[PDB]
Amino acid sequence: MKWDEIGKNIAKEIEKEILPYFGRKDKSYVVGTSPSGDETEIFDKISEDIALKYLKSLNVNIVSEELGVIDNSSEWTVVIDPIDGSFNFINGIPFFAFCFGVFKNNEPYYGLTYEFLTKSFYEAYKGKGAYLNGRKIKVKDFNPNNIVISYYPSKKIDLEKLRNKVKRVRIFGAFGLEMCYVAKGTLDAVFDVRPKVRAVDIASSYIICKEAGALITDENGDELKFDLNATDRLNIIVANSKEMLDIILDLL
Amino acid sequence: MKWDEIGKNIAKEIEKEILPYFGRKDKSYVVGTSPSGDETEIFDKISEDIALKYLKSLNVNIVSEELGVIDNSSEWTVVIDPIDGSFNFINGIPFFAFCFGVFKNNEPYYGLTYEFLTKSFYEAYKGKGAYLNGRKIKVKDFNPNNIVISYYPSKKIDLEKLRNKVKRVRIFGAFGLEMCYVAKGTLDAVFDVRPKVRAVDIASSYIICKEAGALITDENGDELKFDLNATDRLNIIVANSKEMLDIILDLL
Ligand SMILES: [Zn+2]
Ligand SMILES: [Zn+2]
Ligand SMILES: [Zn+2]
Ligand SMILES: [Zn+2]
Ligand SMILES: [Zn+2]
Ligand SMILES: [Zn+2]
Repeated sequence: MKWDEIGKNIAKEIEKEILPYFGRKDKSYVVGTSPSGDETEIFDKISEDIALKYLKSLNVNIVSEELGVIDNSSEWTVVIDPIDGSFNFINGIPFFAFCFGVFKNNEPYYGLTYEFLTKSFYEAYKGKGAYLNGRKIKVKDFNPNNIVISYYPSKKIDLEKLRNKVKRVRIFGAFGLEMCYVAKGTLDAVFDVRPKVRAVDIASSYIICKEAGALITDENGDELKFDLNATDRLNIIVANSKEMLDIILDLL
Repeated sequence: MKWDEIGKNIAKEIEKEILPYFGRKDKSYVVGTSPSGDETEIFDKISEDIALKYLKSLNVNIVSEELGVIDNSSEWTVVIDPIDGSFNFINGIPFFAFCFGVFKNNEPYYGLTYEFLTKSFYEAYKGKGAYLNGRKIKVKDFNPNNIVISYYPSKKIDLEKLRNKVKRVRIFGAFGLEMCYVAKGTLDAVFDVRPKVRAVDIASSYIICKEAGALITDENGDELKFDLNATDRLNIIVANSKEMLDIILDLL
C-alpha cells in the first residue's frame, strides 16, 4: 500500500501501546545506548521495535535512533524516530512526535510526522505540497515586529542580541516536531548550532517543511544538505523566509 | 458542591466551548483591553463568562484577568485565569490551562489548574497535599547536573551565565501552567524578572507548589507576597529548592 497509509498505521500502533505510559517517568529505565551515543530508554525501544514489525517485511532500507542502520541494499530507505523528544514524553510534557521519513535514492519522497496528543498528521510528498490532516500548509508571512522563534545555540551566540531582535521565545524539546511548527506557520524559525540534532530527528520534517516554504539552511548559509545515518550530529536553520535566516546568520 | 467540585466543573464547561478554537487563528477577534493592559481575545472572554456564570450565583469575590475585580465584600475571593496563555492556545501551541484559586481572608484554601490538552487536573487544598488526578504529585529534589529550568528574564539577567548551569532549557509560554510543572516535578525552576506575570496567572497554582514543596520568592530571595488583583505585574521565582534558588538568585 501507499507509504502514506504505511506510516499512519505504524503511528497509530505506537500511539496505542505507549500513550498510557505518557509522563509515567517511573515505569521507564535505560535499556541500551544508541549508536549516536545517547542512552536508549525502554518506551523508545518498544516503539522502534513496534516499527520494524512493518518495515522489516518490506525489505526496504532502514535507519533509526536506537537501532542504527539495517542495509537491505534497496532503492528505498525508511528513516524512523520512534519518539521525537523522548524526555518530554517520559516527563509528561505534551510535546513529542513520531517521525517517519521515506527516501528514494537518497531523495526525499514522502514524509510523515505525527503529534500524538493533538491527533495531528503532518504529511507531505515531494512535489505535492504539505498537509496538516488534509489542509494545505505553508510558512508564515514574515514580519520583523512579531517574530517568534525557538533555538538551541552554542556558547557563541549573543543571546541578548537575539532576544532583542526576537519578540517571543518558545523553546520546546523536540526539533523534528518543532520544524513542523514552522511548516504550518506558528514560528518564524527554529535552528540548532549546537551540533546535537541528528538525521533521524529532522528527516521526515525536512521534507514536509520544504514543501511548505521552509528554508532548511546549514550552519553557514547554504541549503542544509545531509546524510542518512543513525550517527552524525549536525547544524541546521529551518527558517520561514530569507530575512529570518539572515538574523540567525548575524547572530550566528 | 465542595470548591474543587466547582473548579473541576467550570473547566469541563470551558473545555467543550474553546477546544474548537485551538489554533483556529481565523476564528477570533479582540473584544477589549484587560486591566493589566493585555488584550482580551474572544476565546478569552467567552471562557471568562463561563466562570462568572457559576460564581455569580454565589456571593463571593471574583478576580479574573479580562474582567478585573468584581467585589462583593465576602471573605471568599475567587481568582481565575480563563485561559492561561491565550497566545499558545490560539496559535496551536499545546500549552495552556485553566486557573481556579480560592483564598479565605486573603489566605490560600483551594487551588486548581486545568490543562486541557493533557487532561491533567492540578489541585491542592491548604495543608492537605497536592495531587494530579488523584496520584499525589510532589516537587523534585536538587540535582547539580540535571537542572531543567524555564525562564522569562530581564536584560540585566546574565544569560550565558544562566545557560552554563541549567542542563535543560524549556520555555512553554504559560508561567501559570508551568508552575504546576514544578508541581509534578518536571522543572527544577521557573522565573519572570520582567514583571509581566500577575496575580491571576499564578494564584491558583501558587497554592499548589506551596502545598507540594516548592519555594516561592520575589527577586530578592524573599518569600513572595502578592495581592489579589487584575493589574499589578510582579516578579516571581518558583523553585525546586534553595541550592537552585541560590543559583537563580545570583545570576540576576
Ligand atoms: Zn534519543
Ligand atoms: Zn527520539
Ligand atoms: Zn528525535
Ligand atoms: Zn491574557
Ligand atoms: Zn489568560
Ligand atoms: Zn494567564
